[PDB]
Amino acid sequence: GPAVIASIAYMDPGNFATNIEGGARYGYSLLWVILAANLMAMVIQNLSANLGIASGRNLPELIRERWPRPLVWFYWIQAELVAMATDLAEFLGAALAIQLLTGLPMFWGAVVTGVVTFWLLNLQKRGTRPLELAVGAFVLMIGVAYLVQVVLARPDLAAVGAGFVPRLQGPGSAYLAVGIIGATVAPHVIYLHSALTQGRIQTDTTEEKRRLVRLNRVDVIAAMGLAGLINMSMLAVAAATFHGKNVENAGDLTTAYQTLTPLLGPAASVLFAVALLASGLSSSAVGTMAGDVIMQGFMGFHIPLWLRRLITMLPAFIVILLGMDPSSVLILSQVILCFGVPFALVPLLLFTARRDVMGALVTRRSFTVIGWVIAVIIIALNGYLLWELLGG
Ligand SMILES: CCCCCCCC/C=C/CCCCCCCC(=O)OC[C@H](O)CO
Ligand SMILES: CCCCCCCC/C=C/CCCCCCCC(=O)OC[C@H](O)CO
Ligand SMILES: CCCCCCCC/C=C\CCCCCCCC(=O)OC[C@H](O)CO
Ligand SMILES: CCCCCCCC/C=C\CCCCCCCC(=O)OC[C@H](O)CO
Ligand SMILES: CCCCCCCC/C=C\CCCCCCCC(=O)OC[C@H](O)CO
Ligand SMILES: CCCCCCCC/C=C\CCCCCCCC(=O)OC[C@H](O)CO
Ligand SMILES: CCCCCCCC/C=C\CCCCCCCC(=O)OC[C@H](O)CO
Ligand SMILES: CCCCCCCC/C=C\CCCCCCCC(=O)OC[C@H](O)CO
Ligand SMILES: CCCCCCCC/C=C\CCCCCCCC(=O)OC[C@H](O)CO
Ligand SMILES: [Cl-]
Ligand SMILES: [Cl-]
Ligand SMILES: [Mn+2]
Ligand SMILES: [Mn+2]
Repeated sequence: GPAVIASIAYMDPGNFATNIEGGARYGYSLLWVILAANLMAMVIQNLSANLGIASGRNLPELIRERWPRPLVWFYWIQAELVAMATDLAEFLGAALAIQLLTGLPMFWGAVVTGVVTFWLLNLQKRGTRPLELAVGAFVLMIGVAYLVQVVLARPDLAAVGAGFVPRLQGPGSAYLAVGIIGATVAPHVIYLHSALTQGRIQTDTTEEKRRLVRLNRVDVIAAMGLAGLINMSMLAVAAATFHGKNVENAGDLTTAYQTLTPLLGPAASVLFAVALLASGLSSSAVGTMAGDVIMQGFMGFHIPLWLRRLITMLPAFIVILLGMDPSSVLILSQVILCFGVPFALVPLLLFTARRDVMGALVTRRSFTVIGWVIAVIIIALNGYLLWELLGG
């Protein structure tokens, strides 16, 4: 199912870190963030998909051919920082799941992750098909587990209802709300989702274009709606499990399995870690593939795929060697990703409103306004958080 495959692709280790920590530390009060970020991602990914259908090119390619060279260089560098921050959460989340399963130190967990990710890149498309379905089964069923657990946990519905009213409770809640937006509105997909759509036309004609826009819109919203229900459920179960109970290391990903213990029993620790590992390995390989496509779109050339894989591993090993907490840096990476969202939105909103780019598929003037409002909101939230990190 198209809703199933995309919800699994969007459930990266960054979502696990932000949902568990969000519910455990702030209860249900951040449910409106997940709902809002999911609705924003619906509009943004629809524009990114409609850009590839109408133009036949991805967003990095259109920037390379239309904007002045120094601006293309700056946009390539910031998209490369998005690449490292995206891979940092996924590569480390897999290494963390290795520790949750085997007990190896985080350094060796990254070594095992590095060997698997290096080997996973050499595989062809026909060899990874059973693996893409395998990782999907693990992540999907864990998502359904939280959907069932959010009912069985009997959440305080008075607190659940109030959590959908936007309330930012200081700087700490703004830090985690920004991380949830970055974990939902993935800037790496903003550049990439155009490349998945480019060429999806069977044969060039306006009729086929409006057909694929119709199909993509239904599939994206259905998947996002499912991913949003799972994310809200995982945060709500984390709130019912830890919030207010003063549990040692609550919100951390090493104790997140306790959210599914009343449903899974002794299997909650293995099933959660296996899902965290599968979510980390698949998203780290896809992101590495996407980063290479993004560089070719911006610069017309790329570095060897093994070299890109080696460079993205360096921040993960350094964080491990520094003794930093894995769950905390996963959240930090999503916060940095949220600062890359407005940079990706500006060319997206500008290109999807041009006839020489979209042809007959120019975005409705209303949705262009909504897209700019989303950009101003995320800029304000990123500015609101970055303000209190300097004092205010
Ligand atoms: C591929 C799927 C199967 C997974 C197998 C990975 C394949 C590559 C393993 C390389 C060595 C990593 C194995 C662990 C490192 C060996 C040394 C070790 O175990 O060290 C433990 C000690 O506690 C530390 O001080
Ligand atoms: C917090 C902010 C609230 C967010 C509000 C949520 C609105 C729900 C929108 C869902 C998908 C929107 C799809 C928009 C598709 C626009 C396509 C268009 O305008 O036509 C162009 C042509 O069809 C091809 O490019
Ligand atoms: C935090 C976001 C990412 C941080 C990014 C920081 C670096 C910005 C990139 C290049 C410097 C400005 C462009 C100059 C280098 C591009 C070479 C070029 O094509 O143009 C040269 C000159 O600027 C023609 O006027
Ligand atoms: C299109 C049909 C209407 C959409 C159906 C939902 C009804 C609420 C309206 C918009 C949702 C977003 C706004 C809801 C949040 C209240 C307004 C707000 O943002 O302020 C926050 C809070 O009230 C400060 O204390
Ligand atoms: C491509 C990005 C565009 C570049 C443009 C701006 C870049 C700034 C990025 C991140 C600043 C935020 C750093 C967050 C560091 C906060 C450390 C922390 O742990 O915060 C704790 C929180 O206050 C309670 O838990
Ligand atoms: C068909 C295959 C289906 C079965 C496959 C999954 C079954 C998992 C079985 C044993 C869990 C091994 C872990 C030992 C018990 C863990 C329960 C627990 O309390 O967790 C402690 C935690 O590891 C401390 O941090
Ligand atoms: C991160 C700072 C710079 C890191 C860079 C130094 C690390 C090199 C060490 C081991 C990798 C060696 C991999 C060898 C792969 C062989 C592929 C080859 O033949 O190289 C030609 C070209 O790279 C493609 O065709
Ligand atoms: C704190 C609140 C934010 C503070 C920071 C302010 C940033 C505001 C960003 C966008 C405003 C609306 C911009 C709408 C631009 C529309 C441009 C357009 O439609 O086409 C013109 C294009 O430049 C032809 O090449
Ligand atoms: C890198 C991606 C993000 C770019 C980062 C841009 C940072 C600065 C932009 C906007 C400032 C944020 C404005 C926050 C809104 C609060 C300011 C305000 O209006 O104060 C309220 C009232 O005036 C007092 O009583
Ligand atoms: Cl242009
Ligand atoms: Cl409460
Ligand atoms: Mn994500
Ligand atoms: Mn930890």
